[PDB]
Amino acid sequence: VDFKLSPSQLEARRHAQAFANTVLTKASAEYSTQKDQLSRFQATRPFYREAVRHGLIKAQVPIPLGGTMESLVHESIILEELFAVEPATSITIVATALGLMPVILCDSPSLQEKFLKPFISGEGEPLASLMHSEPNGTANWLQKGGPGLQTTARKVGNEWVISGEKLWPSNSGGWDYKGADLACVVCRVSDDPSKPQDPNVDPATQIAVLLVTRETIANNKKDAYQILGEPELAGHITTSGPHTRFTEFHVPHENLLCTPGLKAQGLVETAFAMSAALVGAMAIGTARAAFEEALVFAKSDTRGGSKHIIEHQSVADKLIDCKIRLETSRLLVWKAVTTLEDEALEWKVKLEMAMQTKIYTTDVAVECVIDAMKAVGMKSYAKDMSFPRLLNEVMCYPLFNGGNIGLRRRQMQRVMALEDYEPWAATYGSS
Amino acid sequence: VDFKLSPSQLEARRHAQAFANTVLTKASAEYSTQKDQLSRFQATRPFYREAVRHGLIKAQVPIPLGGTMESLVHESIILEELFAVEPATSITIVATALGLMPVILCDSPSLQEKFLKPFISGEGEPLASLMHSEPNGTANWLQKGGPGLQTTARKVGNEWVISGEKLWPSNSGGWDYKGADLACVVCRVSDDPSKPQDPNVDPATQIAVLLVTRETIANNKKDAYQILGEPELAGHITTSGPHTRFTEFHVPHENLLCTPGLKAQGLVETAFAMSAALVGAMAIGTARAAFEEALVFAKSDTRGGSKHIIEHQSVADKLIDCKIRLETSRLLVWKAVTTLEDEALEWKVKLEMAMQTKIYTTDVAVECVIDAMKAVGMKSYAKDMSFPRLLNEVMCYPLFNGGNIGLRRRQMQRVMALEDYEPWAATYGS
Amino acid sequence: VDFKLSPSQLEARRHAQAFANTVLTKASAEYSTQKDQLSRFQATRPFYREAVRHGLIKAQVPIPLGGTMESLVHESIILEELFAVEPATSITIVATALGLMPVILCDSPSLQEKFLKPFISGEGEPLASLMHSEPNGTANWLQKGGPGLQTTARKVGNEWVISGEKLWPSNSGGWDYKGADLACVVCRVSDDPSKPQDPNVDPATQIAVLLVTRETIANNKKDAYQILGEPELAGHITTSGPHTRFTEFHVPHENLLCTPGLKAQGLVETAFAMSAALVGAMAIGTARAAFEEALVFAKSDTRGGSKHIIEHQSVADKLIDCKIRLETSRLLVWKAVTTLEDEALEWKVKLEMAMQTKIYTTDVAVECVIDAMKAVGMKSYAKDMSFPRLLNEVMCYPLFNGGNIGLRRRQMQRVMALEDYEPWAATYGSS
Amino acid sequence: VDFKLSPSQLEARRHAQAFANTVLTKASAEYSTQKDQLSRFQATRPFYREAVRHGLIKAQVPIPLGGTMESLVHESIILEELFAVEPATSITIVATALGLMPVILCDSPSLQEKFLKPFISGEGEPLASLMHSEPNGTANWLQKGGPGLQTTARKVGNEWVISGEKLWPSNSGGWDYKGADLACVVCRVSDDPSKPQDPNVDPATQIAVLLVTRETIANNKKDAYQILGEPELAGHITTSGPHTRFTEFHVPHENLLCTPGLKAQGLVETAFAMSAALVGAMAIGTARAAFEEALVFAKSDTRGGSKHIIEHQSVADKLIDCKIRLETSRLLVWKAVTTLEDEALEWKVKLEMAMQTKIYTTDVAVECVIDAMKAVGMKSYAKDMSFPRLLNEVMCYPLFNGGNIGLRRRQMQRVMALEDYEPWAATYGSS
Ligand SMILES: Cc1cc2nc3c(=O)[nH]c(=O)nc-3n(C[C@H](O)[C@H](O)[C@H](O)COP(=O)(O)OP(=O)(O)OC[C@H]3O[C@@H](n4cnc5c(N)ncnc54)[C@H](O)[C@@H]3O)c2cc1C
Ligand SMILES: Cc1cc2nc3c(=O)[nH]c(=O)nc-3n(C[C@H](O)[C@H](O)[C@H](O)COP(=O)(O)OP(=O)(O)OC[C@H]3O[C@@H](n4cnc5c(N)ncnc54)[C@H](O)[C@@H]3O)c2cc1C
Ligand SMILES: Cc1cc2nc3c(=O)[nH]c(=O)nc-3n(C[C@H](O)[C@H](O)[C@H](O)COP(=O)(O)OP(=O)(O)OC[C@H]3O[C@@H](n4cnc5c(N)ncnc54)[C@H](O)[C@@H]3O)c2cc1C
Ligand SMILES: Cc1cc2nc3c(=O)[nH]c(=O)nc-3n(C[C@H](O)[C@H](O)[C@H](O)COP(=O)(O)OP(=O)(O)OC[C@H]3O[C@@H](n4cnc5c(N)ncnc54)[C@H](O)[C@@H]3O)c2cc1C
Ligand SMILES: CCCCCCCC[N+](=O)[O-]
Ligand SMILES: CCCCCCCC[N+](=O)[O-]
Ligand SMILES: CCCCCCCC[N+](=O)[O-]
Ligand SMILES: CCCCCCCC[N+](=O)[O-]
Repeated sequence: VDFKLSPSQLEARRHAQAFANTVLTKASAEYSTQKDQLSRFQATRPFYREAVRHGLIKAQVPIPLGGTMESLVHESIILEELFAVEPATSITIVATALGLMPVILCDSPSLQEKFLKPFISGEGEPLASLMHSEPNGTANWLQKGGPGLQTTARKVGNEWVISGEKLWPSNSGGWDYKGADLACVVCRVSDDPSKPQDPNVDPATQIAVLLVTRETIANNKKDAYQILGEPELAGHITTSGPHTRFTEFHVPHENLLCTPGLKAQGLVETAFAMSAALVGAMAIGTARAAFEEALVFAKSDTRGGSKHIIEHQSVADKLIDCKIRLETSRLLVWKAVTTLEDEALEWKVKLEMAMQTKIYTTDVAVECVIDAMKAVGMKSYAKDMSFPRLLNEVMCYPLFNGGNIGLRRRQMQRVMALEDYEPWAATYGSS
Repeated sequence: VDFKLSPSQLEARRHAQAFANTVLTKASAEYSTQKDQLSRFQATRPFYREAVRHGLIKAQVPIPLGGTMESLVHESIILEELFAVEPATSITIVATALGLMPVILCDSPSLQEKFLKPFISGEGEPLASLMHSEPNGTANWLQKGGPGLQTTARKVGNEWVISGEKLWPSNSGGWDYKGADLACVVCRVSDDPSKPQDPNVDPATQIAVLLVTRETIANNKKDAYQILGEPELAGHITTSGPHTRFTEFHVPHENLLCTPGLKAQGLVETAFAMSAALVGAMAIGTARAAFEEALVFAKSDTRGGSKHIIEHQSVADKLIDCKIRLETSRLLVWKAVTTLEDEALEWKVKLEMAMQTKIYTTDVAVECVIDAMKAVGMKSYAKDMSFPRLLNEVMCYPLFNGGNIGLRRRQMQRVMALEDYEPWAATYGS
Repeated sequence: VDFKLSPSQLEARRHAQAFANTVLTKASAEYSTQKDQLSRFQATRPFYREAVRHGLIKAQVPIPLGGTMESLVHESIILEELFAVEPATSITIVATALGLMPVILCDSPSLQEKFLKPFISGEGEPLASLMHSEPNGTANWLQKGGPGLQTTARKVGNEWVISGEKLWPSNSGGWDYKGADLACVVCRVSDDPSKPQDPNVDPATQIAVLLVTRETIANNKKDAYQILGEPELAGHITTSGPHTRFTEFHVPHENLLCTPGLKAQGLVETAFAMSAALVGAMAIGTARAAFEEALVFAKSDTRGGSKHIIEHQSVADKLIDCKIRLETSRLLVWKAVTTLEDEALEWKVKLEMAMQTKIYTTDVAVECVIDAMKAVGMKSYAKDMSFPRLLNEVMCYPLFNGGNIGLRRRQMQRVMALEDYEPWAATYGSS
Repeated sequence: VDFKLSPSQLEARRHAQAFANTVLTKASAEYSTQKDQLSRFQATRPFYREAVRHGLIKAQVPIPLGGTMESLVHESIILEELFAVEPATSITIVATALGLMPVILCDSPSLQEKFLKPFISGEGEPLASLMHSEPNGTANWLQKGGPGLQTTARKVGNEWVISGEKLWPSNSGGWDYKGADLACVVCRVSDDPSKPQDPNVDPATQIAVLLVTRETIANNKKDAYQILGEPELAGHITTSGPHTRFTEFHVPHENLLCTPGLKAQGLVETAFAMSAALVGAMAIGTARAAFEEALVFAKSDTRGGSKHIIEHQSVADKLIDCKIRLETSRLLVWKAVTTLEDEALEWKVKLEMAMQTKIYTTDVAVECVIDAMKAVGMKSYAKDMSFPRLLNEVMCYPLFNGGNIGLRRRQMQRVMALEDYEPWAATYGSS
């Protein structure tokens, strides 16, 4: 067992830090003057253009598929550096990565070649989005006997027709509400959308993923695809994740990701399990920013006392708990991503590890930011420090990419409940 | 022992709710539109005028002093209802209350009568501020051997001269940056403001409090009193609590609140012990708003499943924890304000109770808001729900009115370490 | 609103402390040398004898019913003082009190006068036990479609015939395994115990309570009532709560507490809601003992340093935390018992307050003891301090009298789910 | 960065598992009959003999020094498996390992050759003990202006003379109160024990360590070395860490382990740093046994309901939390021991990492046992399940090997305060 970083892992960090410091620090001056979510998002376009130019979008795609991703650990390192400085743009990169993943994970080389092309070219500002979440919620999308996804699709001739609404998926409307360059739309197959999901059929068998592009949207009537709204968010105020309605929206059969059913569900689950693990690096980044700002402050400020405040046990106890939370978090993220990369391991073992990671890292980052604020004191409450921004941004993490209470805990629970569950298979191997 | 509310307590509640619902709900339409902290504060003025007109400033001053305060439990009830709806303006009322406290608590009838008069008139929009906080911090303001307060005062003939900077005291500059109608400025006495506090004298023996009005400022050179900035805050975005510089600022000796020393410090400490307990009510208001919003949501929303999410044990667990936090918090605040009004109890028993209250209620209010969000899920993160506002507002409480880590835990620790510490005196008698 | 204590409340406290300090402090010398649970229990009899003699058992019975209980706050004060010194015998007093509660709460004057008489007499060592808990568990006893209680009762002629097993009910076998002076035995009515509970009938409608005395047992075959074992507990090692098997045990119809059904369930629910509130006083006593020991230590010991350890912020932080938990706990207990006594409030309002109290005070008492131990340090771990006893005793409280996880949180959840739930009705009145 | 275990790492786990299951499981039948701490400890002698015969003592010594230790990760894995089954004897191995450490670490191959010899032999039952802890505490042993250690040494001719008392150090009196085969006695150098430590001297400059063997004790008057008592412990009831008084105790100057002062303190610090990282493996073992018993129960018991209790969200939530705590803990220990082995890192980096690990793993192991108990419910409180023993055992860990509050948190606090503190040095390398 080994924790040493390769020169390429160290270079990835250096590269990521430099990008964050020289480019991402300039974003605030641009987006701060904009007075709604979309305007703020549009104001980050030149930074994502720079991200593309720096090869960061290409680094979201595995090398066998023509990308530049060296490993998930490299990716983890990069995301922590980006998020420790500025989630603006950084969030758009990971959202794109997630949007690309169903394609990256499917086993069709020609679909891959076709749809990944703009993302590996190193040019423009191509956006991807995994359009799963809905206005009515999704924690119970797989519940047998429940309503299921409210976005449904039916086959009509050589075409699929999408009806319903998505809400939350980052990048989904593109820069201009004419659509992301690639959206993966998750639907429940239904021949009559006005009829409830058949309670005698397993919801996972009815799942389909349809690839929707700018061209797809252009080939539809204008009111077949509409942005109804854009949520004003507590934090991550420069991201876009609109309320989209599909009305009789036509998609060619060649844009179906795979045969509807368990294989389509498996592509979604795999992608959200990859993300579950990697989201820990975003949480670490945000919390580390908090911990470091508090650490620096505590080692150079006496707060009208005679000694630096890090010398008070109560202040140091906070910084200690923060440090422990960040250290355990990163270890768990690195464990999770290498587990996911281990071909000798069963899915359920990878999934369990990925759920734990999401749950821990995201809950604990919140505590870390709040403890840092408490240690710094009143000064952390004003926007000449970064804590107000960090507080709002860190609270996204336990809620997003499938919230801990409704989704991640439940997925983990289902695995632990399995008769052949091996708690330590990822550590000591399978018996 | 009894928990039943009297007719006037129930009516105090009815009256605070009605004012919050009919008046305070309209404030956001005005302030949200504004560009910066000061202008948001200014957009709040008509709502403070309505508060005055509803007798809510008069209710901050005891009846013997010509006010209408019925009791601290009434006060707790009012603050909870107010903050459960809208901290804007509500914050201004309680900051005024605090600014009034050292005058209320001194026993100089001529001073009370002179300086409390605008606040009991039921007219205008008079503001008070207790100016204690500084740019360099105040958690160590009484540390023997430390530099102490950096706002100092010196006697020159029949007046006092203030040299230094305050930061954070709410209302301190008034509506227009020409001053609160009354400010109590806490200074360290120093003959020479360049000489470091004498390491051999107890800092508490050097505390003075000087009363400063808009008239006091007007009678000084323009540059004697400078507003240098206005913090942009995470939450409570409509409050003013500027950065103020006093440079050779002249104050009549008759505006000195009491004799410098333990008595002046004792006034500040008592003022802040009373606020310590009452901020619990503010915390409960905010946390209660989160809990009730989450509860209604969980009882009416299935999140695309077959049952309301309250039926999921993990959701219910969060709401149970929120409910428990709120219920224990309110009990402790009422216990505290009740303990503070008990003439039979000695100061350290009251102070300890008050410290306990600020610490518990403010820490636990934050967990309550976050657990409420986690229960609601993704939808709590967007501004068409209250939670984004509540999250930012609730984090103020463990940090402000003397933060828990540096101030309140240290005050409490000092009491507990005394030889004659009686942990259960407030309950089981001395 | 008022927190001042009356002379009789202050006297109740003085009396309980005096008894604890002069009688109960002597119990350790006697049970410490016994070899098993039952012997330690039996070694306790003289102290229970003294408790009776001191009026403490009579004080478990309301004044209208011939007892001397002045109120539930009085009760709370007393229990805190007892458990702050020695849970031995104290636990026997409270278990009896629970045993007496379904009789206390029925509205049959002749039954009360009859069955409560030994307990109001001021003489003997009479024990009572509410026999609810079962080897298979009881968290799901009212689950529709479940197996229900495995102790069943059927009517045969003019008597009832109990079949099944109880586990845990304190005092149930009495001092000598010939039975408690009064045992309230909760059964599920079933005509054929070898057939499963009907999944179409609400389990609450089938609940019966049969009073079983030492005479009832004497009038049965010796093998119809068997003590099969006595659990060795981590703490409260002087209590007896045996494994009891009923095999065709005949009970007179005049021993039926009420018509089987929702009234019988209601009596059990009300008994356990009252205990749920009062058990908080037990938790507070135990954790107060931990806190006071730690506090006296911190104020008198420098641990090889220059100053008393209370001067260290981290130690003080623990004690502060202990203090807050104790203070909030006792307030909540007083709130809850006063709520239970308020004739103007709906039951669900009383139930909810009672559940909250049990959940909070019991969970928080565990943290309090543990934090006290951490503050004292290594010395807390040896049996020449109270802590090792306190640790084992405190861990009982979240688990017993309806565990928090399986029972109390589920009872509270059910009330919160109701359409007419008023969160603050106990504070601000109902609408 | 790699987490894969080698065949030798897998073999060490199998081996340790086989040992715990075939040998350690039998220990309880012997020690449970004994009536005091020392008797129980002596009853474990046959099992320590077996441990020597399995080469487990030899494996506490590095290969360069003639032992069989393969790595610190090997050692972590072994201690986890041992403590998961039975901390009796397992504690004695680990106490001996700590005892040997200052010798293992010193600059003297001749001292190493001489004193380690009986431990690498593979026969008998040799015990080591690092004797640092005292009746008055040690958290402030290095405080300038404080009384310092109360076990003191003066040089008298060509011998050293020990005056003072020790309390807590495991194995110190050996099997028979005639001494551990090897004991490293940590002393404060004081020409006159009657005089207070000089407030002008850095206490660290006055530290000496004297090796004391059974021979050393035999060459002294009966009352120069006396056992005043043996603490009765809450858990780990089969260890010995007695109260020891040295009255004019003579020790040859050749037995002086190194030059008194910063170098001697260095060896003690380094030894306790290593134990700090490795006690997490003990804590994990105990918590893991709690988690696994609770998991198996949750997956096979319905508690009188229609489904296994793991299906209840609240129960699963407890198991999830336990799992997360165990996973993050193990990762941290492996990171800590690997960091300790890294020759390229500054000492303070290794020290901070070891402190982190001790604090986190030990605090979180207690939470993990208590959660497992809450999930199982009332059943967990009786001694026919492991929990009562585990609860008592787990509470040792935050308190022992330098309690978290007094020692480990302050050692970490000192590191973080240093101008050149590098929080991420153990991960991302030093600047
Ligand atoms: C910055 C950002 C980026 C985003 N990017 C994307 C994206 O790229 N793609 C995408 O599809 N979405 C995206 N979203 C949404 C995100 O993935 C959310 O996690 C998702 O909407 C699910 O929300 P939820 O977990 O609260 O589930 P919900 O269904 O909304 O449930 C809400 C709450 O209900 C309760 N609950 C419901 N069911 C249960 C149950 N069975 N058991 C216990 N509790 C239950 C829980 O408390 C849960 O938290 C994004 C959101 C944000 C803020
Ligand atoms: C909305 C609002 C209204 C306000 N109104 C007023 C007002 O009306 N009047 C007024 O005077 N002020 C006011 N303030 C300020 C408020 O009272 C702050 O609590 C006050 O500034 C003290 O801050 P602090 O506790 O963080 O101490 P600081 O001295 O600023 O110290 C900050 C941190 O340093 C650490 N620290 C410093 N010393 C120690 C120590 N000895 N031991 C352990 N840790 C230590 C702690 O972690 C502490 O949290 C207001 C602030 C806000 C946001
Ligand atoms: C099973 C077992 C095995 C053991 N084996 C050994 C062994 O092999 N060798 C050995 O030397 N000892 C051994 N001991 C002792 C063990 O290492 C203890 O941790 C050690 O005695 C120090 O205890 P302590 O941390 O509680 O410090 P103490 O000095 O006893 O301090 C007690 C408490 O005071 C407070 N405190 C004191 N000073 C400060 C401070 N400056 N700042 C903040 N808080 C403070 C803290 O709350 C602390 O927990 C063993 C004990 C047990 C139970
Ligand atoms: C000192 C002492 C005195 C006692 N006195 C009495 C007495 O006087 N009378 C008496 O009847 N008993 C008595 N008992 C038992 C006590 O009342 C227990 O709390 C009771 O047995 C119920 O146990 P439980 O809550 O763990 O439920 P169980 O049915 O044993 O279930 C245990 C666990 O399973 C899980 N679980 C089961 N169902 C659910 C669910 N639906 N939802 C979520 N989780 C679930 C929970 O994690 C729960 O903790 C005593 C015990 C002790 C130690
Ligand atoms: C690298 C994968 C990280 C995905 C983060 C984007 C958030 C999507 N979401 O909230 O579901
Ligand atoms: C009733 C008193 C409430 C306290 C006023 C809040 C601002 C004061 N402060 O933060 O120091
Ligand atoms: C009145 C207080 C009742 C406590 C009885 C003792 C335990 C009962 N129980 O665990 O169910
Ligand atoms: C290498 C393992 C070290 C653990 C030694 C046992 C207790 C030591 N202690 O308490 O300091």
